[PDB]
Amino acid sequence: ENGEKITSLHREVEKVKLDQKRLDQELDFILSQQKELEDLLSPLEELVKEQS
Amino acid sequence: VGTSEEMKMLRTESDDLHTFLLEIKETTESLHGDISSLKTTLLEGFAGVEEAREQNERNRDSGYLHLLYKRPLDPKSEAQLQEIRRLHQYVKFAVQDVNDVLDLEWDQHLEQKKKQRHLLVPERETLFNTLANNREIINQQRKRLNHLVDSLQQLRLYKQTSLWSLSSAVPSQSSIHSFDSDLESLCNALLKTTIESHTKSLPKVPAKLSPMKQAQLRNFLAKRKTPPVRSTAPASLSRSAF
Amino acid sequence: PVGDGELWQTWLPNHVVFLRLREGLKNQSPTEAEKPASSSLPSSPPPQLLTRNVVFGLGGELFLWDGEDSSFLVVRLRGPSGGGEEPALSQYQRLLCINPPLFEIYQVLLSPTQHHVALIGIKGLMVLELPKRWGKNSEFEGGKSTVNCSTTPVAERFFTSSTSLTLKHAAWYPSEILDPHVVLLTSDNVIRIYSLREPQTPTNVIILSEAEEESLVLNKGRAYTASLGETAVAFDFGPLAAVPKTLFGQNGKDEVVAYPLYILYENGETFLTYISLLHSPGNIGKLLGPLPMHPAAEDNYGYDACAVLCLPCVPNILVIATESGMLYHCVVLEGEEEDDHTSEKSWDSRIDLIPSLYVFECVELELALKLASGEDDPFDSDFSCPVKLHRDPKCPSRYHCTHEAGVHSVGLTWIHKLHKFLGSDEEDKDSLQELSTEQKCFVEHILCTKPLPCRQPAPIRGFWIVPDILGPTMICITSTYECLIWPLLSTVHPASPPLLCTREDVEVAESPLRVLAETPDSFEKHIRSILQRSVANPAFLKASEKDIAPPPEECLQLLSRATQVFREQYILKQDLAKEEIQRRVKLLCDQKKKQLEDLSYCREERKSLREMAERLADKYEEAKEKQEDIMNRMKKLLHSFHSELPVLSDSERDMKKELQLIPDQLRHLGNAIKQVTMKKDYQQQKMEKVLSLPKPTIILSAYQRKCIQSILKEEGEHIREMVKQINDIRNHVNF
Amino acid sequence: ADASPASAGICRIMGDLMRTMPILSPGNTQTLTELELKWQHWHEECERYLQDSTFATSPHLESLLKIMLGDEAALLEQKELLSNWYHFLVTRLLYSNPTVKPIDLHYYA
Repeated sequence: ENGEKITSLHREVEKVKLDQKRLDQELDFILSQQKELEDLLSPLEELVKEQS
Repeated sequence: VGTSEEMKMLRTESDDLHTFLLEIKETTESLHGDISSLKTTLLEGFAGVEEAREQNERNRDSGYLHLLYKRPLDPKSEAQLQEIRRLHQYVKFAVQDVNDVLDLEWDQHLEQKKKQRHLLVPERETLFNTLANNREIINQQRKRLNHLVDSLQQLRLYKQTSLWSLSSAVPSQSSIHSFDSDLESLCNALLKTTIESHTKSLPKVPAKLSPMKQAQLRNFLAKRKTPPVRSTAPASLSRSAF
Repeated sequence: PVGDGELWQTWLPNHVVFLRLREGLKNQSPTEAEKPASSSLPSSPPPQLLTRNVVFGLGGELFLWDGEDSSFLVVRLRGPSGGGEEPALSQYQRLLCINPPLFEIYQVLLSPTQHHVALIGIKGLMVLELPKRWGKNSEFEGGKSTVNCSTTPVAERFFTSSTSLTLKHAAWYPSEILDPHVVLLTSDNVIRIYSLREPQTPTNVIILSEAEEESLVLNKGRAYTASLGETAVAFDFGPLAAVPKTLFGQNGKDEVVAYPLYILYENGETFLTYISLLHSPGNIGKLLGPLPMHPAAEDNYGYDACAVLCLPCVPNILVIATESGMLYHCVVLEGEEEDDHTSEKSWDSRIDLIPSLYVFECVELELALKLASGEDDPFDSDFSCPVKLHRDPKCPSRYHCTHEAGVHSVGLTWIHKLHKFLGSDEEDKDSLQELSTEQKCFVEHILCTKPLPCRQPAPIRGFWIVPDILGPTMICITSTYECLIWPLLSTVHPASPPLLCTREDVEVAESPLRVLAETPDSFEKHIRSILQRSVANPAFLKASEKDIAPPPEECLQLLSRATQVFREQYILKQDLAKEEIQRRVKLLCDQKKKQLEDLSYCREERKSLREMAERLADKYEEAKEKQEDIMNRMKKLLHSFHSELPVLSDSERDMKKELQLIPDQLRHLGNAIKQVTMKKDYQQQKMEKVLSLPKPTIILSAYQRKCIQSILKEEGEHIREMVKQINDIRNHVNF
Repeated sequence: ADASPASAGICRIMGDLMRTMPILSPGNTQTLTELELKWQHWHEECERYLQDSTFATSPHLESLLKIMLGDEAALLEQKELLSNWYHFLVTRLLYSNPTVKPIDLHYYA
């Protein structure tokens, strides 16, 4: 009875650890794609500033 | 193997971190939703740069300008107008629904303040009339579910084993005047306990053996050699210590 | 609870009736010591020493026959329930015969009705009626010390006229529905059924001799038939059976139902006859045999056959016993129908289908203990006597056997497999292979009274199995009236599989003990398997102060047998119990350590999962604030790329026409908010002015609170059952 | 059980033994020998939970099991909860003799 709970528990520690590590890598991919977007945007901000 | 206490500390310390592993999993599933939202707003951003890029090239065409008189609203100016229409209609309806709830609460205040001027006891009956309704809804769904099981058994889509079901109870009054009602309830109980009936037949004849099973046992037994099963004496007295 | 068992083992053998019967036997031994032998030779063999059962039980009382006074001594097995007095060692009742039995009684038998007892001797039968029960304790005549009991002599004139006739066997007819009928077998090879309504005239008579067509001669061949084994020795009834349809002619539509009476001869030929006391005698009760015993024996399965028992099972099992101590287990099966192929020349056109006996096994009983004499005496006389067989009222796969030198118990381990096979399907071949796995009958020597050759036996005089008041128990009473008591096991346990413990462990992830969780007894049943005896010592009757002191050499052989059985079947098996419980406990000692090491590891990951979650949230908000800054640069660019249009569109003017209207609706809407807020303020100030007299606290009684909690429990549990039932159908009806 | 999630599981074993007890019901067509044989199973089941030491974590529940088994020593340990000898008699009949007759009763009294 105690062993089944502690083994099912050990399996659900390792699940959340894997899912937390996945979110870190998905955040790192967003932060890089935000830099591609911010670096596509600046060339348009400059063109308007010359036209005003 | 251990003490009664060590085997109990293993249970309680298991259940205290099982509770945390749900708490921290729920934050891990919450943050994945907020990260999935942020990936969506990032693609709304990637679209916005191309929307702006194309818009900037169209603004240089000397043939475009003469068509602008008949242009619809832009899809943000129309959307802010659709939200202003939605908010105006909500602010219009919610003013009516707040006023109608406040008139309902005040008709019920006028009714309670009427009811007060002619004496006691409704508050006991709302409780029991709600328990009477709940127990009826329980009997209704139970009968509907049993008809669904009957239909699934008729269709050969559900085969079943066996299950059972519960019973009620009630407590007594205390304060001094119902003795004869319990004693009449016990006397009518005892009068309804009083004696029942009889039966007669021949004994059921024991089942015949299948003639095939009987012929199989004849032929099993006729071939078996039958060496005797002796009372076993110890097979060596020549291992005595004298 | 267990405690009430030991008290009766020590009380009952010390009860006053066993002292009276032990004092009387010392008062019968003073008068025949001395007259010297003068010359004459009696031309007679000695009488045949018959195996006695002068004891029975009823309802929770024991009944001992007392032939010194002609009574039953009746002694109670039910103590006064609770209260704290001891059971009186002095207390019993006497059931005195009205007319006394004019012969020596060797046996007593209670009727199927439990109202009538047969009193059975070599020259007669008398039948004693039980007096009525009443009073505080359900006692004979309300608790009298001596009660007179009505006695009837049966077949008296036929035993008092013909001096050479003797009784061989008797029983009650197996009917609870009819008047009590006895059945006799006498030394003329005739069976005689007598009614207690007409106790001197036989309601049915069955000649067992094939002697049709030759009348009108006398009487002296009785020597020579006996030498050849042509005397019927014993009989028993099988259960009520439907008569095979070939025995009556082709003109009866009803099924006829009769008792199958199995009859044993001294040559060991068995015969059958079907008997009813309810139907007309037309071809009922013809004799059928001899019954063929498969397989064919070359010794002929002995010529010393002496007892027979017909066990209540389907097919019938007939136990045949011999004076040599052999017991044969005959399964009774209907004969074959012969296929009409490939034989000419049998002369009689009347083959009645006769059933066949099939020997499953033979048992050989240790009637006196075998000791180690030297290899070289060809004339050591095997000790023989008449076996007596008894039915077990709580186990239909056990029976028991009394004899001059002891008591044996016999269980048939294969009976449950025979019932499993006959109850399986017509294609189930495997249940017949489970009948061919070698589990022999178990045989237990419970009591020994001839443990050494030099010792004279103590022949059993009383035998009864108590079913309901002591647990399933055995009572034995010696020829010396010593009372001996063994509690019987309630079950005929077959032997278990060979050792669930040559497992070498294998890891991956799950515990080997998940298989041993399914059955609750799994480890207890393993220890109960390793403890299991194949041989024991029997229980030994204490030697008498009148016996001859034995030659020392046989005491050493008896003790060398005894300590070896203890070393081989108890001590070794209890050291294997210990080595197994040691190995079991050590695995649990390490498994809990592993669980505390698993638990403390998950306790260390608790902190790390938190210290990661916090950083993931702080990293998400930094990515969210940055997306928001990029989107607020985007929205500003899309708004500068629209401000440079040189003329208003029609839709920019028709939006302005609509936007110029809304301020005058917003005035009326904001006024409607003010109106409703001043309505709320008014109602709330009006309610508040009413709060300054008390309300009476509605105290629900502590029984009415219980009522509502009990009902919310009933209805809460009914709702769980409906949710369970809907989920179980949703799991069973996948689409 | 609502207040104490450590005892609650064991309190509900005690509580469901307090639902399996064979008490006679006047509207119910059974024999005394049926009540008796069912109560003998219930007694052998209650004593089974005492051998497995099920209640040796709360001595109050260990006492309730002895009381429910007809333990005349544990019943006399409850004498400060038995205001008279005839309530002790009726308790002793409920937990030690449910097939008592008028013709036995003086001995118990």
